[PDB]
Amino acid sequence: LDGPYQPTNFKPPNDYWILLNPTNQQVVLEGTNKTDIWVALLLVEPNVTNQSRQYTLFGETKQITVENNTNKWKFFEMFRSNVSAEFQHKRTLTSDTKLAGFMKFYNSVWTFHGETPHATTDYSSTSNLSEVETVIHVEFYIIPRSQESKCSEYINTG
Repeated sequence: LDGPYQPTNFKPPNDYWILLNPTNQQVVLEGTNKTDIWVALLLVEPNVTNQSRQYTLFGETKQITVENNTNKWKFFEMFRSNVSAEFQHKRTLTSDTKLAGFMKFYNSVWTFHGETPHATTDYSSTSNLSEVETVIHVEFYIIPRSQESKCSEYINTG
């Protein structure tokens, strides 16, 4: 397993999973190509009553309503496709492992969503994948797409 790597700001290589390993960071990852994709993964701890929380995404202060009725951690995948748009809550990963994933592949950004141990991948399309850069606020590992079955096993079982 390649890593752990320290939090960083870099352009992740195509066709590799970034496996994200937070402790208590509220913003786990911010990725954008500054044109048609913004992705932020927010971490919401177990047993959080419906409330507004403040997050700094891409240098902008945002108020985002969160809730987590479960004993699992939730990664909220916040998305927009235009610099002037509000973020939408696109997907959730509900996790007992506290691991999330991010990959640039096939003109798309890929993430895991759903509830462990049945979390699966889905994508957001981009016209400029090569310019997607990520601020990663957590320890992480790198896994080639060839070994996605191992990435899925980590996401779902730790």
